[PDB]
Parts: sequence; structure tokens; C-alpha cells
Amino acid sequence: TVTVTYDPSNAPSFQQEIANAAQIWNSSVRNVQLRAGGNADFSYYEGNDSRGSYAQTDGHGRGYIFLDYQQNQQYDSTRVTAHETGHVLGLPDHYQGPCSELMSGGGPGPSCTNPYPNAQERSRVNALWANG
Ligand SMILES: [Ca+2]
Ligand SMILES: [Zn+2]
Repeated sequence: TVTVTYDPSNAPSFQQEIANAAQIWNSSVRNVQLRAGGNADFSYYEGNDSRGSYAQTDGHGRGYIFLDYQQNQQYDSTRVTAHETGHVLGLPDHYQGPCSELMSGGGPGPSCTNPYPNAQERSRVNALWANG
């Protein structure tokens, strides 16, 4: 198991939802775990961007996530935050997917509140982190 360290301190409005998203990923996958702490690999920020939330990441643990205020009010914020964290873990956008896919993001609309990755998404993250 590898540990990826995140810094939540620059997204003060989202502390509970970041904790929730980290606990959802930690409860779902075996080969990587997320922990808050110093000398972090990736960081969370907040603000306004009409495009919504986004991730600037290499897809293997590094970079940052921007959490947009409007998207996190109109959609379930746990799903949004867990979704963007999925990009840092290596998973791509799949907007045409159903609500049971976390990586379909906002595609299924604001009635979809599911923040958990499905079995295939879990398997893919485990394989991407199998060798660190
Ligand atoms: Ca929620
Ligand atoms: Zn996405």
C-alpha cells in the first residue's frame, strides 16, 4: 500500500467534504491510501469558475484540485470532490456513464448523489497503484 499525502488547508469551506471523499476512497481501494499532512503531494483550493471544479494533475498523486462554489451547491459536493480526487488517482472523465460510475461526474445530473466508485473503477485504481 502506498500513501499519497494531501493538503486541505486552502479549501476552508470544503473541509468536511474533503475528509468524506478521502474516507470514501480509503474505504474502497487497497493499494493506495490518502492521508492529510505536510509536504503534500496534492492540494485543494476553492473559488468561482463557471466551468465547475477541476483537477490539474499528472494522474499519479500530484497536483491540485479546484472546488467551484456553484457546482458544489447545485450538485452533491461529496460526489464532486470524490470525482475530482479520482483524477489525481489516475481515472479519466467518462461523462456518458451512469450515476453508478463516479467518473461520469456531472453527466447524470444533480439528482445523482452517489460518491462511491464502482467495482471497475476500484479495480482500475488498484491496478494503477499496484507497483507504487
Ligand atoms: Ca453528499
Ligand atoms: Zn472529471
